[PDB]
Amino acid sequence: LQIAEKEQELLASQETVQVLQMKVKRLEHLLQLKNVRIDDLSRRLQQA
Amino acid sequence: GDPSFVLQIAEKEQELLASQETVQVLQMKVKRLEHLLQLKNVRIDDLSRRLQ
Repeated sequence: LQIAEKEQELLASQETVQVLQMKVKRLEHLLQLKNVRIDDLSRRLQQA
Repeated sequence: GDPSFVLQIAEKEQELLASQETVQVLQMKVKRLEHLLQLKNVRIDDLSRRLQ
């Protein structure tokens, strides 16, 4: 059907969404890692 | 009869549209997260230089 085609287009999109959601989650972990590096470097600067 | 089918396909097309826009917004969120990361890398390089 028309509906079989529309449901297959949506499934492909819903999986594209799922991978983008995991990429955002990994980017958010990176940012947390970068905040720790900043706090490390900043503390070691206060040792001046 | 056929009006049920007009509505069924309208529903399926609206579910797909919502997904295709969810994709579009996640793509913009990734772009914003990438800008943040670049900003954090510059702060790290600033702080690091000032440590030398």
